[PDB]
Order: sequence, then C-alpha cells, then structure tokens
Amino acid sequence: PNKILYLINPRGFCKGVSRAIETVEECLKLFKPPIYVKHKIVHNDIVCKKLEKEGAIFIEDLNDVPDGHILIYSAHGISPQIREIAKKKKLIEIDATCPLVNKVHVYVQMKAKENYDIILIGYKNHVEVIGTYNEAPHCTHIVENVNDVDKLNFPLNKKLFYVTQTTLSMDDCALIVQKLKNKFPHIETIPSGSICYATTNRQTALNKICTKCDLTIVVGSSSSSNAKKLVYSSQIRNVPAVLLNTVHDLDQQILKNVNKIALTSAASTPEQETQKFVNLLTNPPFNYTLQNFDGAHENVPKWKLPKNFLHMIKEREK
Ligand code: F3S
Ligand code: NA
Ligand code: NA
Repeated sequence: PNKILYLINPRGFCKGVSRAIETVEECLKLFKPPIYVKHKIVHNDIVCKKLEKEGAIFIEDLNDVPDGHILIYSAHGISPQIREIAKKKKLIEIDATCPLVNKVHVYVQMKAKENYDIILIGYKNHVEVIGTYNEAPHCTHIVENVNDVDKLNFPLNKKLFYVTQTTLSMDDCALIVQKLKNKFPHIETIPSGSICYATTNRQTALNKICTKCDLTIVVGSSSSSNAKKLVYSSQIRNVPAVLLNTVHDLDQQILKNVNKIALTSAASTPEQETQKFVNLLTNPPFNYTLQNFDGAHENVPKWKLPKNFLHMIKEREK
C-alpha cells in the first residue's frame, strides 16, 4: 500500500552535546594533541572516534593524564572528588558538563546543606548518576526501580527532596515518582523537573507519531540511555522499535511488510547518520515516501562554551 517515512523533528544533537563536542574540537585547535577527556565526551562511538582521530584521548584514570595538562569533563558531569584530584595535578580543568546536568548537581548540594535527604531516581551505573550522587553521597539514596522505593525508611520529620537522571523515560519516571509520592507525600523537587528539554522533546514528538507507524527506527548508540529510552517509548505504545548506530547495522529484512516508519535519533547522534537512513529508505528499492513530522518547536538554548576556556581563546587571538 502507501509507504511513508516520517522524519521526525526534533531529533539528534541537543545543545549539551554540541557544546561538549565544540569544547573538545576547540581545545584541539589551541593546544597540541593529545587532549585528555574524562569519560567519553558524549555517548556516541561515531562522534568519539572522530575526535580520537583528531587527537583527543578519553580516559578514566587521571594518572593517564600528565600533570599541568588539559583535562575536559564530559557532558554527563563528574564527581567532585575527581576535581580535587585534578587540582593536585595542577590540570587545566575544562568543564563541558551540560548546564542541565549541572543543574541537578547544584540542587543536590543546596538541599543537602538544608539538611534534606536526597532521593536520586536513575540507573546506579550510569556515569551521570554516579557524578550527581557524589555531590552529597552520605545523604543521597539512589532508586532505579519501585523495589528500591519500598526499601526506603526515614523518620517522619525528615525533609526529602528528589531529583532524577536527565535522560529517563518520562513514563517510567512518572511511575516511580507516583510511588515515591504515595509513600512520602511531602517530598519536594525541582519545580521545572530534572528530565531535560531535549529528552522530553524527543520522546514527546516520537510518542505522537509512532502509533501511525508499523516500525520505529531510532538512530543512535547502545551506550546512550536517552536513545534506548526512545526505543522504549515506542514499544510500550505497541509499535516495534529498533536502535541502530548506522544504516550498515540495519537488517533490511525487517522492512518486509512495513509500510510506515517513524524515524528519529538520539541526542548524541550525528545528523549524517540519520540522513543515510533517509537516503536508503526513500530511494529504490524501498521507496518510502518522505514526510516530515514536527513535534513542538524546540527552543535551542544559547549556551556558550565554558568561560575559562573562552578566556583562553580570547588571549591567544592577540
Ligand atoms: S542533559 Fe544536556 S546533554 Fe543533552 S540530553 Fe539533556 S541537554
Ligand atoms: Na554528603
Ligand atoms: Na531551576
């Protein structure tokens, strides 16, 4: 019948990711490779491999970093402890933590100083969650599921504040929050919430269109949580979905009998990888008719690069 490819917007790079990439690229222009980055700068192998070629090196052990040298913190943020270590080595700290991850770090410190205990909804082994946790480790409690909620116990007078990983499924998050609120009715949180505009926007747009479709293709890396949550958002809405890093990974057999495809991409996914899908699917032998699907207009934040890094740039151009 009628074959259609719904190319969805918004999709692809968020501002935290573009800022983080530009931060690394701009360091490489100024200072001589190698440029050391703590953890993968964003969770996309294609982006990271390109930077490795250009002279970046992603490390987990700060001893792999020469004293006095540049170290960049990834978009996902970092534990405070890592920082004090950096200063001991007199490193040039260049912090590309996403402002909306920093937002969570900041509320956590602020509420802990007000003697709240903090509930952190997110996945225990995600670098973002670990980094946020370590801002107030002795008064924070991570929950990744509703079992963890049942286990929480606090005196009745104890003030509680919850916060979340920025890239959760809005559906799962709401589930856990609802259970949290049942148990702790007076629990407080960030008014604007912790789940970022990019996560909300990409899931919201996909959710609106996926139910007209037979298959959802999400372009992105399996190491990316928000990519995985896009796939999940489609599945719990009963439309099969797959996460693919690149067109080469597409098993073209799964397109047999699918006439309508919802196509989107994660916040860490380069637009070129998504275009290769559009090119493959809208041309022979597949001939899906291309249509755009627009969720609400996304307002792209006007974040600048890290200020100390900008100061450097200003100098050198003298
Ligand atoms: S937290 Fe920041 S890095 Fe992107 S996915 Fe959200 S804007
Ligand atoms: Na603490
Ligand atoms: Na705020």
